[PDB]
Amino acid sequence: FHSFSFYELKNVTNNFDERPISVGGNKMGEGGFGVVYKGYVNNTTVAVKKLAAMVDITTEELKQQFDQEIKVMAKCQHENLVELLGFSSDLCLVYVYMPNGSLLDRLSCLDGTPPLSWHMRCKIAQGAANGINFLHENHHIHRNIKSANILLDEAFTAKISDFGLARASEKFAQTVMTSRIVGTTAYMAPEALRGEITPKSDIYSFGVVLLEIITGLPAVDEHREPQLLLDIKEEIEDEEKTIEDYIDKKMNDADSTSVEAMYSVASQCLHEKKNKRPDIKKVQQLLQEMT
Ligand SMILES: CC[C@@H]1[C@H](F)C(=O)N[C@@H]1COc1nccc2cc(C(N)=O)c(OC)cc12
Repeated sequence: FHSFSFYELKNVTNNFDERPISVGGNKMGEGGFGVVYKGYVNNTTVAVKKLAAMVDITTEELKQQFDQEIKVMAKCQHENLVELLGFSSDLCLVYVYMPNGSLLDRLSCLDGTPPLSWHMRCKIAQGAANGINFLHENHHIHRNIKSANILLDEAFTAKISDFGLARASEKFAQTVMTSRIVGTTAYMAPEALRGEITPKSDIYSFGVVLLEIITGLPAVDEHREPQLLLDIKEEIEDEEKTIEDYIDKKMNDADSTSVEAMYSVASQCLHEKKNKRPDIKKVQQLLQEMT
């Protein structure tokens, strides 16, 4: 990886211009642990993520995720993984530019982009599953699978991002002692919330992403019934509603059999008991057969 000086990263991002792209600024996105800026360097467009405490998190904790991202990215290069180009040590990571942003942005139709077709959503789901299969074959657990961590290039190819929490070893990691767990709780499996590290947790989180794809709704919304998206599984199983009641209205090309087929996959991924979920290879097979 290339070691960029901090000052030249400041230059190429128009002095880290935090105005949106619309008004001629460089801000592309924001999360709990940083802001992502569009940059121009070496006759190319790049993305620069500058780490910062936007939510409650310490400097030492951010430095750990910075070092972990670089260690994992050095071992993991794949069609369905975002490519790290370099770094600078504030702490900056530099990536290949993804012009179609995150899956979350595109499902919300941010900045008046047109809705994703059913067929495009199926191909993105397949791409993301192939990304997770690479990681699991190479004995990695992502630990932060969500629509904001699925990026889209010129061809709408799915690229998994954010490897700051990724681990190379399985753990039970539960005692009567107080502990600190990091993650996005709206996407997290029961055993993941309690602190267990297993690839079976990545399957559950993928299940939540499949529901976002079907419904076009965010994983959590305070001003909604239900607030958690994964709760609709019970609503449908109790025959109180159907999947048809939750399908994204903005889709016109979603045949019932194909949508029913994807919900069944999502339902299996969202089993409370981790041993009762399909493995990633079974998820790949099922997605391929219905598309
Ligand atoms: C701090 C924000 C977090 C974190 F960055 C992440 O992995 N997911 C979140 C959203 O991030 C992004 N949102 C919109 C657009 C984004 C374009 C790029 C890009 N390479 O062009 C990007 O690269 C990494 C991240 C982008």
